[PDB]
Amino acid sequence: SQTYKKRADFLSNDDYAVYVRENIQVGMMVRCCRAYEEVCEGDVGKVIKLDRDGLHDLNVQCDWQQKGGTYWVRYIHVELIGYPPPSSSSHIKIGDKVRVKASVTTPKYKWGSVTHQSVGVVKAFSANGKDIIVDFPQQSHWTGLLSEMELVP
Repeated sequence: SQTYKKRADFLSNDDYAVYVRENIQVGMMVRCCRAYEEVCEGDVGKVIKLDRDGLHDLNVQCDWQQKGGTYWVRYIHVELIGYPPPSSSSHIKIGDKVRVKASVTTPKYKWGSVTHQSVGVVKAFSANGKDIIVDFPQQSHWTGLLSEMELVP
């Protein structure tokens, strides 16, 4: 997994912004490292558009998982995650319909009343980012390991 530097690896926002600019690509996962307007720190976003304006302009449009929608940020607002490897985590947003992957025989936090046929709406991410809380028709407030969860087609 190609690891990227964070703001703490540079002397100045300008430095770090240049690094992000040099490395960020549409499709990349990024983490918000400096809260900005609708994007809280720690929100994770898929870059959906890059504008190439001034170094500190609102050049990074992501689809933010916790915000649940798109928001433009500056380079210094994000730290690059990159292209997570196959399935290791998917781009799932609050508000998305998810289901337990068929590849999961038993979810980390048990099935409860959820089946593979259950379709739930993501309502929150755990503080560690590894878990989502999902409201299924059969069971609200169901916690799943995000890695065992997938968007419903």
